[PDB]
Amino acid sequence: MRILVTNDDGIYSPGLWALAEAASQFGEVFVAAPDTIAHPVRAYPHPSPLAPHFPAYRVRGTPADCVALGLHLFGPVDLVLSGVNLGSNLGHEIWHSGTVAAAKQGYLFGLSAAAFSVPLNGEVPDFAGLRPWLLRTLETLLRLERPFLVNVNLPLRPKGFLWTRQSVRAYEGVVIPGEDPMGRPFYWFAPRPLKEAEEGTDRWAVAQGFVSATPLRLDLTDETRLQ
Amino acid sequence: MRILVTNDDGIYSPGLWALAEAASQFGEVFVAAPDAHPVRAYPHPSPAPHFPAYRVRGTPADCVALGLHLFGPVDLVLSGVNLGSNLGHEIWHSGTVAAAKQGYLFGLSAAAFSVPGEVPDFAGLRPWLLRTLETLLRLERPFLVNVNLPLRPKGFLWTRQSVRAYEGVVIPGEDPMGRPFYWFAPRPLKEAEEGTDRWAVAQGFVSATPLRLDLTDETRL
Amino acid sequence: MRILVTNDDGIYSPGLWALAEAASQFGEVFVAAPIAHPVRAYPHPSPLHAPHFPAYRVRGTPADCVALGLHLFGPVDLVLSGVNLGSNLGHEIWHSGTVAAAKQGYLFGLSAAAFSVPLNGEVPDFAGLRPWLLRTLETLLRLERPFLVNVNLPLRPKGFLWTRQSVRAYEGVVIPGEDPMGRPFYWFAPRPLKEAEEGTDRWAVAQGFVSATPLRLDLTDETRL
Amino acid sequence: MRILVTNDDGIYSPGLWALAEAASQFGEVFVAAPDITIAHPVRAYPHPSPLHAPHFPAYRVRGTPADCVALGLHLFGPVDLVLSGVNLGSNLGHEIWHSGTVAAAKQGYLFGLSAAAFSVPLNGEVPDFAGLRPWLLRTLETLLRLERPFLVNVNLPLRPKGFLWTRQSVRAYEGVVIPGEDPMGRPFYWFAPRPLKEAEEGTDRWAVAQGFVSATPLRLDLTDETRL
Amino acid sequence: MRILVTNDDGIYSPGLWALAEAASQFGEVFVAAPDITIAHPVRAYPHPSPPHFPAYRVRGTPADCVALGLHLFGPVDLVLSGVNLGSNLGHEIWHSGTVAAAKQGYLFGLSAAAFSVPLNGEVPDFAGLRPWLLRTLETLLRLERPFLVNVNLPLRPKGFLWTRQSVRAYEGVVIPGEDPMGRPFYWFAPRPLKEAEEGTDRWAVAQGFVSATPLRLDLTDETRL
Repeated sequence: MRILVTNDDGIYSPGLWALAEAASQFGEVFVAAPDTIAHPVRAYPHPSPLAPHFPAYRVRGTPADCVALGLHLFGPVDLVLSGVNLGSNLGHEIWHSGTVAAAKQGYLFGLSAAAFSVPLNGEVPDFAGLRPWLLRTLETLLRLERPFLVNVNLPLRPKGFLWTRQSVRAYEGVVIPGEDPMGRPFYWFAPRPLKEAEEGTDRWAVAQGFVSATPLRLDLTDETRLQ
Repeated sequence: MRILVTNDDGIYSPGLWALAEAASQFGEVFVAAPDAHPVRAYPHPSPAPHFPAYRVRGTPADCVALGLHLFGPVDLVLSGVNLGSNLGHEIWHSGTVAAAKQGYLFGLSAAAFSVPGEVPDFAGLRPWLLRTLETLLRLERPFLVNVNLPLRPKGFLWTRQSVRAYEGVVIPGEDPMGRPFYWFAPRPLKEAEEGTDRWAVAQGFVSATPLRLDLTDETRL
Repeated sequence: MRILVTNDDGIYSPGLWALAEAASQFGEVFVAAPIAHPVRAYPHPSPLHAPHFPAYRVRGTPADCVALGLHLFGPVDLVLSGVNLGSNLGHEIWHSGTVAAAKQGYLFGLSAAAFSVPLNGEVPDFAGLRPWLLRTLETLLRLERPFLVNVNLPLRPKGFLWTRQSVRAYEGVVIPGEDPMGRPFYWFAPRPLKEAEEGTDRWAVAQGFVSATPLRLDLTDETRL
Repeated sequence: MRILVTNDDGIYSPGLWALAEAASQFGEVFVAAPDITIAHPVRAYPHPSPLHAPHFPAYRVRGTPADCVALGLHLFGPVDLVLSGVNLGSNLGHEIWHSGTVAAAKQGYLFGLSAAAFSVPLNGEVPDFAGLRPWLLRTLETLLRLERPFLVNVNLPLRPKGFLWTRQSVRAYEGVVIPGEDPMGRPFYWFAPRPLKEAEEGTDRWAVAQGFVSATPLRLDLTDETRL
Repeated sequence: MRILVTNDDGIYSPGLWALAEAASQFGEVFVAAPDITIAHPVRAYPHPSPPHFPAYRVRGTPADCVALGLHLFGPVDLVLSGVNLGSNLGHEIWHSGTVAAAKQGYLFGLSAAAFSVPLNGEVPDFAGLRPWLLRTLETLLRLERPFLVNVNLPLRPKGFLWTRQSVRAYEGVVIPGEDPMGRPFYWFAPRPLKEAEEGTDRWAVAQGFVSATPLRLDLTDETRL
């Protein structure tokens, strides 16, 4: 089977290649990652970091551009994998995720797709320590009925795996007045959730040390307040 | 990360504390060494930096199981350094190797360390241990690697297992007393080929052989 | 056709003599049962119930039995080991003594097979095992040579399957507990993640089929070398 | 009378069933043979006694000979006598100490039952039990007259021609260490300890040498009352 | 005088050197430690002792070490075995490898003493037990030779005592049970009918007294002949 790997952090992200090396254990892997209506898109052959040799291309465009391009240069493709994003994509975050966007693009092109993200801010992810779980997760995903569109989040040091629904919460827009060192005032916008994530939600699962996989939908329509 | 160290020579083998100390330069170390079954274990004081230790009245596999329960999560299982080789055909019956295989069977990276008349000078081997650990720690995980360090290494080398055919030499003999017997002195048909673990250690090179778990010969299935 | 029958359960296991008799149906059977070391061996009487077999009880390892065995009854063209009183499936092969003997034979240039059966519970009826035991040797004997196969016969075979070795991952299950005298201990009882995939020795014998797995000698993982 | 029979060679050993059939002449027999102080698990599965003599209850046991004595007394309790053997190999003089056969009997004695260990010198030619049976019966008859409880070690030559009570042979030794080398040059020492005199009359070793069955009453206490 | 020192734990046991070191305080010490009567091959290997008493690691049993010990070092005036990590009291004396080595010494014509300290919990403080090892050794070295004594040192010794082996009746406690995997088995837990008695090594060690018991070689019960 043939797999297209991309992300939105760029071609030097180690999360990209971790995902590539892990995906290669299941098929021929091809890379198309962003560099840094109709429209021209430049792309250049890129040498894969030193490990198996992955045919790669750095694309002077968006991740969605990379999937498109990738499907043309490496067509045919059976699966589009986006990530591993350096940073989580959970709950309300899924909506505007670039990592997720790329995968959603492959899905719209008729392929099966998945986004992978790990929580950041603070300690760096150990992609060496995550491989076993990327594998287990990829293996699990490949048994699903095609096509599928799944959002995956992995904890820094995972202990299991769970299918999850997206965490959905209400927030209080806490705005706290403040004075900077010079003396200029500003507002500290710091939204806090009105409640802990529920069991069964992606957010809940990563907090518990579980890998999280949420099957996504493409329709944002609220069918109940429609008819 | 978190490293569990064990062996099969026991809690007082300087080879265990030489692997443990070497492993402490890469992560936090915990030790569990031998003296659906029941097992007993007792806290034990380490010789040298302080390592949480435990002596397990059981098999080496047991130490690995019991260590993951007591110190888990663990990322790497290191077994050795064994006093005595563990090359070629010998791997099969290796206790040192069987401990690491246990860590592997549990989803963890694992490595076995051994050294072959005279005794090893660990202070002098240390450099090769560190050097060897860093190398191993750069392999995709999980992994299972068999390592043999000669007394005084002069290099490193990723090797394969030496698999030689033998001739069963049996020669009638008799003890000084008078009781007769049979000498079973098997002998390899050829010499260890280049690039195999045994040949490698013979050259004075540290040997590391990734090991598989499937004993199936698919080429005939 | 000459055959050396050995084992690791020792000279009195009914499983050993059960293998010899099934083996004799295909050639002359000989017996030997338990660095350069000295090894003692003595003549041993075969159970007069079956057509006399020259046998020796060896005071050493099963590997010794095969060595001394090819010396005393040489030439031998097939070394059979078992039938072991206990299975030898999946990860168990690695350490099996029955398998080791067959292995030794192979290292010597000969073809070889190890045979095991499930114990701990009830006892194997070798009379009601003779059909499939005989059939298994017919098959084994059709293989290109030399061969090296691990065989496992369910308590009551109803079929036969060439199989792959079962390779499973485990969860290190360690349950605390205390005995009657009050003292504490730990129960180590590892349980595998997934079930035994079909086509594996463990799946075969669980379905009710004799299992036969060709074995290799190279423990190396070339895909990582 | 009830009799528990075991050994340390295994449940398939004919030395085991010979002692069982023999004991079955004096009472009901129950067998428990192989397949640490702290409490330990021990599995035991029913075993079919060979259909060549009057079938007796039996149990294969995944433990030690002593484990056997204990499970037997439990699955067959109550028992009057614990017989262990017939061990394929001798258990004379210095050898009595680390004997698995004697050990099982000692275990029975420590539970307050009379016990005896039976052995037959091996190495070379294996025993003939049809011909030992009379000697097993004769010995057993002799033992059952003893004031109970008793603890006796019995050794029978292959072709006995008499019976004799004996004391343990106690000889001095010399550690013979002669150098040698395998057929590869490699150096090694040949070590064979050997007694410095012939065994004395009245010792177990002398008896069997002469062709007499030997029987020795045993003590539990290893304390040398002399130096104390 | 000259002394041969061994044990059954191996050449790396702290107990062994804690003994060799205390032994050197009375004569030339030589250490031979571990890795049937018919002639068997034995290999020893020069081993660096950590004072400095010549040493060997012997690919053999403890007995082998006494035999080899004398042939490569001997003649010798005394054999010491230990200190064994773990006690060797009462019924235990029967199958102690520590005692068996001193025994192999006596049977060779030399005086011998086996030393032991309880474990199953905390490790011993050898450098903190030296007081009584030297004392225990002085008392013995003055004993009329040849002698054969079994010494048991409690962890925190407050004295000494010549003893008699504690010999006791037992109850074959057998309680069924089942492992976590639901399988049945029997707990066998023997327990003595009563507590040790004054004058026995088992009672003496429980009162914190170093215990020594002279041992006989003949298991014969004369009051039955």
